[PDB]
Amino acid sequence: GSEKPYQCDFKDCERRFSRSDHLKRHQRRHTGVKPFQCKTCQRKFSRSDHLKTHTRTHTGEKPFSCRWPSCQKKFARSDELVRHHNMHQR
DNA sequence: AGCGTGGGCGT
DNA sequence: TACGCCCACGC
Ligand SMILES: [Ca+2]
Ligand SMILES: [Zn+2]
Ligand SMILES: [Zn+2]
Ligand SMILES: [Zn+2]
Repeated sequence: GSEKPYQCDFKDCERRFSRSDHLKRHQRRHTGVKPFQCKTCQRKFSRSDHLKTHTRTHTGEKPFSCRWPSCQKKFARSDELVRHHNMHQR
């Protein structure tokens, strides 16, 4: 039970948000607006944070390293590493 | 497996 | 406002 006065008025959408920007971000799912552009491949994206991880597909940057002993696996995204770590154990 | 992308939060 | 982090789901 929170204060989320920013309601999405799109048809049949009953989502609400705590700050105006989070609502505007969500609304791009309805409109398909993609304000951000990768300058390497020209692809456009709805979100700068998703643009940022996309660009690691060009640079090869892999900031997330497996902690398992003798494993040298690295990943671009933290969720990729979570999935890998779940694999060592089961 | 690698990564688009939606929603939850943050400084 | 800018600019994310993490998680989850779905190809
Ligand atoms: Ca509504
Ligand atoms: Zn909506
Ligand atoms: Zn690109
Ligand atoms: Zn590993």
